[PDB]
Amino acid sequence: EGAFYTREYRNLFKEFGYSEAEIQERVKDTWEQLFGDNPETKIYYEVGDDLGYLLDTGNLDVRTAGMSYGMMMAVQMDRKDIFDRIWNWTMKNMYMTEGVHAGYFAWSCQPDGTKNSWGPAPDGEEYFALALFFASHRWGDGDEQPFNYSEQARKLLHTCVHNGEGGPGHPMWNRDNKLIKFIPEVEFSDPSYHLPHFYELFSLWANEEDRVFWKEAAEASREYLKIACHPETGLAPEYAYYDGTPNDEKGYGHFFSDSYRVAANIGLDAEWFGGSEWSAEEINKIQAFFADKEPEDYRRYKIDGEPFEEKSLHPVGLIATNAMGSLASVDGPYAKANVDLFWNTPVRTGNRRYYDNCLYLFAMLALSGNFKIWFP
Ligand SMILES: O[C@@H]1[C@@H](O)[C@H](O[C@@H]2CO[C@@H](O)[C@H](O)[C@H]2O)OC[C@H]1O
Ligand code: NI
Repeated sequence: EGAFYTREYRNLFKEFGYSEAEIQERVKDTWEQLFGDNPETKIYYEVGDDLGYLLDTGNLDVRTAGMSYGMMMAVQMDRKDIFDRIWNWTMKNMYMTEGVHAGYFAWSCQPDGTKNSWGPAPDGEEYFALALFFASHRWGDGDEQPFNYSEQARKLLHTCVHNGEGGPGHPMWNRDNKLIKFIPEVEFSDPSYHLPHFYELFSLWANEEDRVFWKEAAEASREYLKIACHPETGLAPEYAYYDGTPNDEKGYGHFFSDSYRVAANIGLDAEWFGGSEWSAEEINKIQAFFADKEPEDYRRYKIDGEPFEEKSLHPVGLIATNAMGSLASVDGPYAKANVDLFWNTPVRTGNRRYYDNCLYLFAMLALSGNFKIWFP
């Protein structure tokens, strides 16, 4: 049974032989390298006394996926000061009140707050919502907007499900198949965006009128991942049609950056809501695929395993996600090896560090039993 039921989180690092003291130190150090004043590794920057943001170092912009990740990291680390700085920046510069996507958050902004687009990114919205629910549960709702956390979360999820009903807007989930979309105006998805474990919680905390829907979305996403992951390699494409096959119209039909999160998501869902034969086998497939491959040689791969000459742009992130996936197959043949590889991998430096480091901290929290569900 998952932690949702037992309220006990597996410390896989400890189960694999690492000492409690060294694990505590490593988690704290990872956080400090990302959120502290460590120039070469940091991804979080503070502005004034009430603002802050996470910088996509590779694209030199601020993204909702990153900001929502930051809020989730902050609430897991019990750092309301950082959570509020990020959420404040998000509401001030990213929330849209005009255009067809009013009610959603502009997905990319410049560091000064200027919006680079008026289009949103569903994976950002879903993380904002759960992070907000967790904030409400750990610290209680604030007296002034936008710090009335739980209300903000329910409001956002209302839009995600009902936008378009009486307006030109579009929902972020297809109402018929209950699957999250890549973006509001298209009819295809992105495997890495599927968070059934998040939807399970939304079915308990979202507006009551949508709780049944969220339970159905959780089930739909679990079934979707089964048809999206290659049967032999376990690799999932970045973008995929609702039928599960890759959408490579613009080059996103292979195993690359977005895809890495699938293994991590499967690992967290297993830890929170229980393991499954499919999940264990899926993680075993992915880890088996990388068992004989060196990180320095990781490439972009077709989901069937065929390698491209192009190297992985975020190999550290790949390592982190594969290790986090071990939570779904603790007795897997490569589970220990993956966790050890991750432990032996330093936080990334350089201009492409942002994505790797976000995945790195999530894996550090999950593998140490610190990526928890915060109940009311
Ligand atoms: O085309 C845009 C997408 O690229 C964008 O998706 C983001 C890309 O970076 C990923 O790391 C994020 O997870 C994802 O949100 O969404 C908006 C869309 O217009
Ligand atoms: Ni030490």
